[PDB]
Amino acid sequence: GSHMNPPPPETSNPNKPKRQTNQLQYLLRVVLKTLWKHQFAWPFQQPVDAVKLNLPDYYKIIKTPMDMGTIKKRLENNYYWNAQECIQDFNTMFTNCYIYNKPGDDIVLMAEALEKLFLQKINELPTEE
Ligand SMILES: COCc1cc(Br)ccn1
Repeated sequence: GSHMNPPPPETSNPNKPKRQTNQLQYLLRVVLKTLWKHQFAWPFQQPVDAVKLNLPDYYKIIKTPMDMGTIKKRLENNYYWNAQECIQDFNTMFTNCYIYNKPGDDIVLMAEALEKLFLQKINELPTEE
């Protein structure tokens, strides 16, 4: 896209170790699946396009961007070594929203709804087998 947006987070790297775990399978089949189809998921299904949204300071403030499109690709392409890495990506996505936006802004209410679902699902993350 635009040269004024950064490249997205890495979703491919042969030098990085990778594994399938039952927890990562749950993150794809249960967690990502549940959040992706939520009424409020759409702003989080791709990187923030700061050019299109006229947010020229976005990537001045948000230096660790993350979105569910990136996470989806990381899960489908087995990028992760463990669940913690993926959980951290979800948390980064939520916290970016809370840092950039005003409390009670629509995008924050949307993020908070997804995070509440997220937490419910992560509380049932299975024991690693
Ligand atoms: C104006 O809101 C900035 C913003 C937009 C999106 Br899409 C996600 C997070 N933060």
